[PDB]
Amino acid sequence: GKLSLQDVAELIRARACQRVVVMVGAGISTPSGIPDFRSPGSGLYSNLQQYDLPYPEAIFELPFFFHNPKPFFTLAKELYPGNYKPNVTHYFLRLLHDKGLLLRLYTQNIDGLERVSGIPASKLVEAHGTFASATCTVCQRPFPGEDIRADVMADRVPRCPVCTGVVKPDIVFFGEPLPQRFLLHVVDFPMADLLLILGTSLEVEPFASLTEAVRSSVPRLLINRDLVGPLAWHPRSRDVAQLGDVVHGVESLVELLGWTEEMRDLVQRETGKL
Amino acid sequence: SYGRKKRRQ
Ligand SMILES: [Zn+2]
Repeated sequence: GKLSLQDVAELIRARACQRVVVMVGAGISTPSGIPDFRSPGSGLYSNLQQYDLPYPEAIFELPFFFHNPKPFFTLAKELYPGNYKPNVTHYFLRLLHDKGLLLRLYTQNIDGLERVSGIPASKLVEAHGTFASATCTVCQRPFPGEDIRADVMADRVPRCPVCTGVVKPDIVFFGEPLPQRFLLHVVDFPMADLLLILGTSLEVEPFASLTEAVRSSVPRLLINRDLVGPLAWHPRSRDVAQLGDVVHGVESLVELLGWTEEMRDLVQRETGKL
Repeated sequence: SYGRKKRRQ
């Protein structure tokens, strides 16, 4: 009848599942120490309070951004490459890639930790964009993310050296389309033979609707604190919910797969390089 | 690119 976590691990161990697509959100990166910009308590939260944000998500809305770009660049400074390391969840996905199982990893996060963990760019869809590149909001000139880093770290809003427009990192804001690579979902999701969903509430579209794009025979494993989204209201017969702390669900799956010592070796060697 | 980025609520 209903599949267990051990069942999914055995499908992988028996090579019944070969082509895994992964969807992840902010829950996989809280163990790295990244503070939720919405939650009272952190220095990030306190620094955002000095501004006229009517509500936290205005940090990703263009009307607010053009009125006052400083809250967004306060978040950019916090999240810019180097301050945070990937954690066990990212390295599980990296080991999954190294073991030849990763068809594609779709992420909603903008912390860049998937690529830092060493997953190749070709295997990643950074569906909500990236700080790796930036674009002038007026003249549309592109820039390497490194080119605005000095300004961002000095608390200066980066300006375009040709037209003086605000230069905006290529983060997808509410109301904007997702990146071109998002369209890989048209060929990836029919090819997948297992879907993993980690650390997300599935509250943002069109990302969340991807859960419905796998074939009906394909198991969907959710590792998350709560049952969520299209899995809560359109349950399918091969769905599996591993409810609880994301890192502990990942550790349990890693042990069932037979990967624990290998994962610890990978994590030691990688976090050491950083 | 399946729609614009949007909050489900
Ligand atoms: Zn410009």
